[PDB]
Amino acid sequence: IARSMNRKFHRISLGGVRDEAEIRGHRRTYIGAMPGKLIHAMKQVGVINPVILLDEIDKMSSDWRGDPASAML
Amino acid sequence: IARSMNRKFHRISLGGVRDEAEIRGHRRTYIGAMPGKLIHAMKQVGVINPVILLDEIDKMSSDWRGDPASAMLEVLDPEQNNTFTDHYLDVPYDLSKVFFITTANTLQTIPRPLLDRMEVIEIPGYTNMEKQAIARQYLWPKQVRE
Amino acid sequence: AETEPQVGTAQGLAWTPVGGTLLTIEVAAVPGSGKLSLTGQLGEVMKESAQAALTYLRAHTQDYGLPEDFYNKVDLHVHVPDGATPKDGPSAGITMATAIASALSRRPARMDIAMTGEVSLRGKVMPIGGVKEKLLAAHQAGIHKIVLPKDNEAQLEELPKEVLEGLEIKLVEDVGEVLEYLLLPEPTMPPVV
Amino acid sequence: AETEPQVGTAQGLAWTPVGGTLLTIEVAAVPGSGKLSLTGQLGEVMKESAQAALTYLRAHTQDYGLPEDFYNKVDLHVHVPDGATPKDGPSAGITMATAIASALSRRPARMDIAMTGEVSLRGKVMPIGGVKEKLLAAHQAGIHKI
Amino acid sequence: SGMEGRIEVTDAAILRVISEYTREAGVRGLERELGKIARKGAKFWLEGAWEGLRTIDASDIPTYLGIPRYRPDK
Repeated sequence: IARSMNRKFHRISLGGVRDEAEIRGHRRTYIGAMPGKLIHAMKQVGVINPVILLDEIDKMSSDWRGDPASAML
Repeated sequence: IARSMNRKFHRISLGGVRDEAEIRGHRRTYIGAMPGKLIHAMKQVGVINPVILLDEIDKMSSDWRGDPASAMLEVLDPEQNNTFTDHYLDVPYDLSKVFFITTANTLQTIPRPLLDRMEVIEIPGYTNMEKQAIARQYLWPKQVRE
Repeated sequence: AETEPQVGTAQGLAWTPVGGTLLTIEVAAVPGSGKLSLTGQLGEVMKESAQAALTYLRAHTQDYGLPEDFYNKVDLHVHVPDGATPKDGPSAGITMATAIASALSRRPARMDIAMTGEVSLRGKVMPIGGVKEKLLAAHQAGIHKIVLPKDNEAQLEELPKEVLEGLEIKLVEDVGEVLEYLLLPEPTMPPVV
Repeated sequence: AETEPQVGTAQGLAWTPVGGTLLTIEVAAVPGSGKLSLTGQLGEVMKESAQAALTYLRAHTQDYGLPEDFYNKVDLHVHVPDGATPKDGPSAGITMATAIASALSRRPARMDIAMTGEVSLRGKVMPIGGVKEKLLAAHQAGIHKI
Repeated sequence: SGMEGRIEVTDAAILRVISEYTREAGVRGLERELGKIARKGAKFWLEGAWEGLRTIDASDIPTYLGIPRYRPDK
C-alpha cells in the first residue's frame, strides 16, 4: 500500500507498552522527559503524509502500573 | 572471530542502559560534555573495521526516558546507520564496515523488532568431561601464571 | 542412582535451568477407603498427570493383575522427595504410572532405567521437552537405559556423540510396553487387602 | 531439656538466623474416626512431613506393635508449642515419626536425645542444613546425645 | 543468500517441508526452513564446488533439515 500510494512506510511496535507515558509523552518539568512514540515516528519520516502500521495493538496490558489504551482514544 | 579476520576487538555491554540518552549523548549547550556510548567506543579503536560486542540486550528497560530498543534498531540496521547521528557530534557518521556481534542469555525479554533482525545461535552448556578438558587446557595455566 | 529393584518407586528425570536432575517418585498403598494424597510441593499440572495415570490404571485392572476394587479399599500417597523444592510440568506421567502399578501389584520396579514422557487417558505417550539436559544428567549419574517417547527421536541429534554411545534408548508409544519392560514378573510382597 | 521419658513427645532442633533453638513435638492419640489435626501454626512443608511420616507408619504396622486399625479408629493431633511463633521446613520428620509412634504404641520416648533429619515414604533419612547452629544450641541446653 | 541460482528445490520437496516441518496457519516457519536450506547451500558452495543447478528433491530434504519433527497424519 505504501509503494502503491507512493508514501513513506514506518512501523510502530506496540505490545511492550504498559502505560500512557510513551503514547502521549511526559511533562517537561521532569528532567530528561521525552515526547511519545508517535512524535518519534513522525520525526524520522520527513513528511506529514506517511503510513504508520501499529503492529500488535491487542497485546497492550492494563494493570497496576498504568493504562496505555486510554491515550489511544 | 576477530582474530580470523585480522580485525581489532572491542566490547560495550547494554545491561545497564535504562534510558535513551546513554546511547546518544548531549549537545554543547550544557556545560559538561558526554557523547553517546558507541562513538565513545570507536574513539578507543583506530579504524572503522572492528568488531563490536553487544552484551545482554535481553536485560534492559525504560522508565519515562525513551526506549533504547529504537536506538538499537537505528544502530544495527545497515541502511539507517549510514546516516546515524549524535546529539553531541551533530553530523551523520559512517557505520558500514563495523561487524556487530550481539550476546544475550534469554529470549523472551529481547524486544520484538530486534528479534526480526537476528538469527539465533544457542549454546547448550557443558558436560563434565569437557569442563575437565577446558580446565586442563585453558583455565588452570592462567590461574597458575597470575 | 540406585542398583536394587524397589517395590513402589521409579526413576525419573527433570529439567532445571542449571541442567538436568533426577526425580524419584515414591508411592505407598495402604489400607483405607480410597483417597489420593499428593505431597512434595507439586504443581497443578503434575497432580493432573498423576490423576490421569491413576484413571488409566482403574480401567485396566485385569490387564496387570491389580486388585479388583482398589478404588474404595486402598489409600494412595504419592511423594516426590525432597520436600522443600517446588516441582511441575507434565513430563512425569510414565514414572507416576510405573510407581503406582508397582505399588498396587506388589511387584518390584527396576531402578537402573530412567524414563520420561507425558501420559494420556487412553494410554498414549506424548512427547516432552528439554530432552538433552535430561539425557546428560542421566548419563553423568551412571544410568545406561532410557525410555523415551517415539516422537522425540528427532531430538537425539543435539546430543554429543560420546554421550549417546553409552546409552541405549527404547522408544515407546504405549504405556503397556513400559509396564512390560520395567516390572519384574512375579510379586514379592503380600497383597494390600 | 527435660529429664524423664514421656509418652508421645520427642526432642527436636530448629534453626533461626540468630542461632538455634529446641523444638518439642507433642502428639495425642484419642479415640475417633481417623483424621489429622496439625496446630502450632506450622508451614506447609512441615505438614507434608507429618503426613509422610504417618503414611510410613501405616505401611509398616507389624514391626512396631502399632494397632492394626488406627486409620479409622484413632484421631491424631500434632501440636508444636508454642503458639504465636511460625515454624517450617522439612527437618523435623524423624522427630514427628518418633512422636507419633510413641503415641500409638504407648511406649515412652527418651527426652535426653535430640534429633533432626528428613524422612521419606520408604523410611530413608535424608540430609539437612544448619547442623552447626543446631548442635551448638543442643550443647548449651545440656543434651549430650544426637 | 548470495546464490544467483546454483541450487533448486522441487515441488515434492516443498510439500515435504510444509507437511513435516511446519505446523502453523501462516508461512513464517516455511520461510525460515527455506532460508536454512539456502544458507547451508551457500556453505556447501564454498567448502565444495559444483556446476549447473543442484536439484534438491524430497529424499534430500532430511540432509538439510534433519529427522522430521512433525507428522501430517492427525
